[PDB]
Amino acid sequence: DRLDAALRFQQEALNLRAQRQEILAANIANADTPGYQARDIDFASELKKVMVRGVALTLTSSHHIPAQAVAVDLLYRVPDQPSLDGNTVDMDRERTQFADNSLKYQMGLTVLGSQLKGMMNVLQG
Amino acid sequence: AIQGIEGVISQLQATAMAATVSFAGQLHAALDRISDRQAAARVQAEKFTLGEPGIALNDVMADMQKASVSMQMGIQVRNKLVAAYQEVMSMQV
Amino acid sequence: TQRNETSNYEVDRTIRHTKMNVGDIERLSVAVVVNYKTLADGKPLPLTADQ
Amino acid sequence: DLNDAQLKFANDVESRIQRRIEAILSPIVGNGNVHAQVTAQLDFANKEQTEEHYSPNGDASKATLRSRQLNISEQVGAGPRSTQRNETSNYEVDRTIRHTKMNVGDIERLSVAVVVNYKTLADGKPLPLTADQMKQIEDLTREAMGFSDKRGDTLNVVNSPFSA
Amino acid sequence: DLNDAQLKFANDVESRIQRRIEAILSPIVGNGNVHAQVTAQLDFANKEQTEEHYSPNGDASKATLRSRQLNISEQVGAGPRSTQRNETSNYEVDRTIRHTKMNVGDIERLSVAVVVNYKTLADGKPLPLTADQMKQIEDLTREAMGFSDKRGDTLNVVNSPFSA
Amino acid sequence: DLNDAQLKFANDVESRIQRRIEAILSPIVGNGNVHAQVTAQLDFANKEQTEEHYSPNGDASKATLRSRQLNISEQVGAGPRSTQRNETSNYEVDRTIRHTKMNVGDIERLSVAVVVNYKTLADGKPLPLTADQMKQIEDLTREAMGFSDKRGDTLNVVNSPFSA
Amino acid sequence: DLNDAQLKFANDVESRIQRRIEAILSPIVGNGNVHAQVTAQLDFANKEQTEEHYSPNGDASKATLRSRQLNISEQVGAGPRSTQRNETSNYEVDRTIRHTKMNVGDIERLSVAVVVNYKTLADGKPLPLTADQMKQIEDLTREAMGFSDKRGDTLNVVNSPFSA
Repeated sequence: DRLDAALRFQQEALNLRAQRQEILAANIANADTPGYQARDIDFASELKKVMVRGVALTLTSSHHIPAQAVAVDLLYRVPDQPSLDGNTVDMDRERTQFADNSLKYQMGLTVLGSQLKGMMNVLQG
Repeated sequence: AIQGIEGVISQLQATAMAATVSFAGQLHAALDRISDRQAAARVQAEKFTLGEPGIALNDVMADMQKASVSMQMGIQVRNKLVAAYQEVMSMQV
Repeated sequence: TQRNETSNYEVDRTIRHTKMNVGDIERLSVAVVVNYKTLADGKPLPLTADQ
Repeated sequence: DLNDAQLKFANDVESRIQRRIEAILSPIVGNGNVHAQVTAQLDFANKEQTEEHYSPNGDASKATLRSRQLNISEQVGAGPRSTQRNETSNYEVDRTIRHTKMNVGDIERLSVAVVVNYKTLADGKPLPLTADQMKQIEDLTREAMGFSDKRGDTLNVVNSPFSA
Repeated sequence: DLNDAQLKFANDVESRIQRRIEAILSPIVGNGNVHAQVTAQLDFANKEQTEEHYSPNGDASKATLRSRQLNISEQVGAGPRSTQRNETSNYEVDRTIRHTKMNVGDIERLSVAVVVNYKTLADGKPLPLTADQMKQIEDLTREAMGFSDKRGDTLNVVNSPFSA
Repeated sequence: DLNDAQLKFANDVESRIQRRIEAILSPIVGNGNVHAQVTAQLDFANKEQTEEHYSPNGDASKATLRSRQLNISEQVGAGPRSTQRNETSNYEVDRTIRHTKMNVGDIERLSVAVVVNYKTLADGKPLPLTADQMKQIEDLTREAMGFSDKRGDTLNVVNSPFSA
Repeated sequence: DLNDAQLKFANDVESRIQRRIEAILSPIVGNGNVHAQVTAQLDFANKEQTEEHYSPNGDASKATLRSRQLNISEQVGAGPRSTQRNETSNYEVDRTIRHTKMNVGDIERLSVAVVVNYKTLADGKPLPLTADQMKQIEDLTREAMGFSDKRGDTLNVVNSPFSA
């Protein structure tokens, strides 16, 4: 299992960037719904906690439903200015974070692709 | 069956007591690992195509690339082993 | 309210393998006949219900 | 072939039970004043059995655990209360595997017929026995035959004068 | 073949129990004034058993731990309180594996029939025994036969005059 | 085969217990004025057992630690208080593995029957013994037989005149 | 086979304990005026045990450390105070591994029966002994037998006139 371990960090960071991008897009979509509080994830803390760290039913038989077995602390963004509809989404910060997150997702893709390219180039002979 | 639980009682009774490497076995294990990785990647891609919610595209592509890398490593090891065998079996004794 | 419960169990198991013997008895019917009782005189006196 | 061996096995068992009954029935009733015959339903079927038993662990007091994750959340705003408890438990259970190979030739059901004689005194009158003596004979025969109720054993002892 | 060996084993066990009973019953009742016969239900079934036992660890006082993560959060604003406790515990448990191979030829149920004689004095009258002496004989026979209630042993001792 | 060896083993054990009882019962009661017989329920089942014991570490005073991470945060604004404690602890526990192979041929339950004679004085009258002497005989027999209550040993000593 | 060797081992141990008792009981009570017999419950079960012990390190005074990271932050604005302490500690603990192989043939429980004679003076009257002398005999026998309470040893010494 060394190929999984070597590529684990960048793949997990890429997945976290995709999740945070989904959250930021949800923030942008709800930009006008009253009473909405802007949310986000601390990337570094979540990444380290994922790297450091359900119960499916036992299909002993060969003829039964496999069934199902079925975690990021959402931190509230501190509001910049008060609004009467109680919407804490400041669009400038959200757009800056959206551009930053998209850029870092592309960088993670570039780094992971370079690692895979080097590993496949080593084996090519 | 009855045979199976006799075998399992035998296993426990040897565990209580306790408390030859073969190349064919290693090759079988490596092939099984490659097949398992490929099957997992294929299953995840199939589930993602079917609109399953808890699967992301980046994970699917990364798993497919890892399976491809593993299978390429297997192919290269097979090539080296075949070259060694054909060199050894071509002797004049 | 929402309750999601998943349980995996271990069950008792008993496998019995039986090979019936060849030559066992299925149904037995028996016919018995007894004689009368001839006393010293010689009269064939029949038996009694208790006997 | 094998059937004859099984039949001889049954005959020897029946003869030995008969002799054991006769041995105790002789001193009190007298030599020849007692006759018994035994028939035995035997077990010549090869059986193999494996039994698995799990001790119940539904009670938290006898439950053995290896890993337990208990996430508890209470966001009080009953008002806008929000309780959430996610509990995951992995248990280790007691296990008992028993493998049994039953013996071939065991006894399934034993029925025994015993007949006793009358009592001829010095005069020669065949005086029948008494109820207490009959009960004693029944108890002795039950002891000798290994009488049991799980097997389904039947015993019949009757008193009658023997023929010449 | 094997059945005959098992039967001879049973016969030897029964004969030795009989002799042990006779040995103690002889000095007090007298030579020949006591007769006993023994039948034995034996165990010729090969059994193998493996037992696993886990000590319960549901009580925090006897629970052995290897790693424990306890995240506690209390954001007081009951008002807008927010309590959150995430607890993960990995335990190490006591374990006892017992492997048992039962002996072939053990005794399952022993029933013994004993008969004693009367007492003929110097005159010659067959005087029967007393209740205390009968109880003593019963106790001695129970001791000799290895009487037990878990097995299901039955004992019957009766008093009757022996025949000529 | 093996059953006969086990039976001879039992016979030798019983005979030696009998002789040990007789040896102490002889000097006071007299030669021949005491008879004892022993039966032994033995253990011919091969058992193997492995025991694992973990010392509890739930108390912080006896808990042994290798690594401990304690993150504590208190953002006081009870007001808008915010307490957060993340504790991770890795423990090292005491461990005791015991491997036991029980001996084949151990004694499970011993029952012993002892009978003593009466006392014939110079006149010849068979005077029975006394309660104190009977208690002394019982204690001596208990000592000789290795009487124990965990095994389930039973002892019966009765006094009766020996027959001619 | 092995059972006979174990039995002979037990017989030799019992005989030597008997002789040791007799040796001290002879000079004061007299030759032949004392008889003792010993029975020994022995240990023929092979046991192997490995013990691991960790010294507790919960107290900061006896805790041995290799690396320690203590991040402390206090942003005072109780007002808008903000305290944060992140502590990580790696410990080194005392360790003691003991491997024990118990001897085969050890004594588990020893019970000894001793009987002494009376005292016949020049006249010939069998005068019994006194309480002090009996206590002395009990103490001497306890010393000779290696009496211990952990084993569960039982000793019984009674005084009675020897038979002719």
